[PDB]
Amino acid sequence: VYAQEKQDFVQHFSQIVRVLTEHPEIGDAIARLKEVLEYNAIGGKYNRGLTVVVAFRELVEPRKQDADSLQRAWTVGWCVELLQAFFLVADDIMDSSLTRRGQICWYQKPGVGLDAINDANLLEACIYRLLKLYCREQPYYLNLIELFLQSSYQTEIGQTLDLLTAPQGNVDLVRFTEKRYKSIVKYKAAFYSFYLPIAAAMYMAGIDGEKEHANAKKILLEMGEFFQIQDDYLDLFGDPSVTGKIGTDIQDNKCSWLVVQCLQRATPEQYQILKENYGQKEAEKVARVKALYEELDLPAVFLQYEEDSYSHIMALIEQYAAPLPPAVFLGLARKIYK
Amino acid sequence: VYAQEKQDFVQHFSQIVRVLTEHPEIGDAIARLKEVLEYNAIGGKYNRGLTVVVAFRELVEPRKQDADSLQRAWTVGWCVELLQAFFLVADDIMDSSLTRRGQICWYQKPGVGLDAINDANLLEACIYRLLKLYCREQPYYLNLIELFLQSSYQTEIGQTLDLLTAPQGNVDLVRFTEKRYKSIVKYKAAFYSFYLPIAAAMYMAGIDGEKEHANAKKILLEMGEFFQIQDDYLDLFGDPSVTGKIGTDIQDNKCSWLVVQCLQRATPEQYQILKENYGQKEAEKVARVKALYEELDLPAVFLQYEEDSYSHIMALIEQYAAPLPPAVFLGLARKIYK
Ligand SMILES: O=P(O)(O)C(O)(Cn1ccnc1)P(=O)(O)O
Ligand SMILES: O=P(O)(O)C(O)(Cn1ccnc1)P(=O)(O)O
Ligand SMILES: [Mg+2]
Ligand SMILES: [Mg+2]
Ligand SMILES: [Mg+2]
Ligand SMILES: [Mg+2]
Ligand SMILES: [Mg+2]
Ligand SMILES: [Mg+2]
Repeated sequence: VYAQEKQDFVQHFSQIVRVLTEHPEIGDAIARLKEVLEYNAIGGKYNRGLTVVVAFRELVEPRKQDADSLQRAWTVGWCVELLQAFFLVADDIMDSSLTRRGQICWYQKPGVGLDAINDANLLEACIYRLLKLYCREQPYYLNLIELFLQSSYQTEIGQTLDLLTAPQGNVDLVRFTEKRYKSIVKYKAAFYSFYLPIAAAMYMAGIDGEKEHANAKKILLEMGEFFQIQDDYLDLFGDPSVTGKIGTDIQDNKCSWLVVQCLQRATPEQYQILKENYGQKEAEKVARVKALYEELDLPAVFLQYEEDSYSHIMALIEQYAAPLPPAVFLGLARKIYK
Repeated sequence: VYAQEKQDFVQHFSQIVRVLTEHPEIGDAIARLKEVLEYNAIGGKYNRGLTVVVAFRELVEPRKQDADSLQRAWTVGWCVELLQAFFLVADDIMDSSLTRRGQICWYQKPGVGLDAINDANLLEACIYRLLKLYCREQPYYLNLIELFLQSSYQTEIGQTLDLLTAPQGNVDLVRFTEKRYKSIVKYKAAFYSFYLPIAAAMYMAGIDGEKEHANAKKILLEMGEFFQIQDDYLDLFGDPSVTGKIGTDIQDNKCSWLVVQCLQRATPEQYQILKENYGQKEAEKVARVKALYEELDLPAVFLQYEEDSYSHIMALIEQYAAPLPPAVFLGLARKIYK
């Protein structure tokens, strides 16, 4: 029955596009912006954006949840979707990806190519444009600007670490450690994916306390780590008709949770098979790596990890949710661990 | 004797790098950030960054120009250099450029490639990192954040217009009009190049009035337009040992001031020579376009335009400089029209 809360959020995208596309000299650039927005911020699950709206309603007194306050909540929710769209458009280029959300990657579109770099930058610019148009006169205005900027910097540090640990055509198996893996996922996914939308609803509700944001981070950073580990598992073992994207981690020589777990269980012979076949474009070599992972029962190791993680996150909710409603984190835990 | 004001600004870059590179888990990403900063924000003329410092000293009472206020002025000056570095790293990729500031473009460096997209994003992130570390407790903090964000959005709209008017392998001569040209340069260069550093010094001096910023824009936007027209002229007729970069406008099918002026003077036969030779990679075809421009006396047309522009900008300074010191704009006019 949660498809209704989604439907309302999706319906507000038309308003977001209209407001951002409203100078006859910039008309052609405005039309390109509309195309970028429609192609990239639509076709997703909108869970990150929806988390702003859902948490806003659960943290703000209903008497203060007026039409304009709710409008501001939907807008900031769409700002989170725009931040994600900015990072994914650029990430698809850098990871040489083919598809995203059941369609070809925006940069792979004939006539787009590397112009997608500027398109990604425009998506980022739209966030601060919406924050100014809707939240400029709000006491949480600077809190939100700083939150989106800090989330961007943390994601970009994470992306730097992801790209450095994955050099094209260079055997970096020794660098694929558990400590290295935890550092990457913390920065590249955990902050913008779960802390950002909840923290935004918190600042909008007047919850600006350092300790409250610290406690919320304790739960959400661990949820973010799980989500990235699940993303790494699905890169190879997920159904592309469900994920909407084709995996590239093995070909891209990425420090995937799968390769880290492989190296913790591989014999010296299995290690050599991995060394000779990892980080290469040949379909035959990728297939050999997948066979190795299946031989080492990594899908069963992931299933066990998912159960241990769920139990750990629920224990963190019991420890750190107060004084916030547990439903804020429980709703998020249900969607991610389904 | 103005080389001394430059030397001091350059000496402060070591502090900027140290502060931005100071978590052992992010160590490798921090080392990559230092490399990106050193490669891209050094080797330039630093005129945009220096304009912050010079205008700060000319707008703030010397009694308020303490060591910490001056430190904040140098930092915001380096923030302007970082914004420019962010845009140029991404612009070199999208324009398929070879060199910048006498060295190969960062993305052309072996082992960098499209990872430069994230490097460019990190340079942008460093701006807001420095603004928070040095200007967070200042009354102009939000004014500066909004100024850098708005300057980014205007530049990105300009870049969109530049890339749309220049499609790869598509004859777009009819689109190369004077109105189209003025629209592109206004957004892609004029705002971040001259309005941004002066407006920053103004906000730092407590000059936040809408009319004062409007009047300053009247002069600086026209200075920005001239600088972009000069950039277009130098793309083909400039000495690469002086400019530090190799021209790509003809090959890239750009709506250059040169091609716009060509079309205003070309006969139907000269138009066909331009049509058959513009926007193509062949050295022979680029050479034919350059011969056409030289035949149509475009270098003499530019020299005349430079004189008319200088006189127009000085007339704008007389009309709109007050109540600011004219030296603020005169110093900038001397550096650009030299
Ligand atoms: O595996 P990635 O980290 O590249 C990914 O999760 C994207 N991403 C990029 C930064 N954080 C997440 P996706 O698999 O969607 O391509
Ligand atoms: O000619 P462009 O507009 O690409 C240039 O001026 C860069 N640029 C990009 C946006 N504004 C200016 P450069 O000749 O340095 O490559
Ligand atoms: Mg990816
Ligand atoms: Mg990636
Ligand atoms: Mg992935
Ligand atoms: Mg260029
Ligand atoms: Mg360009
Ligand atoms: Mg140029």
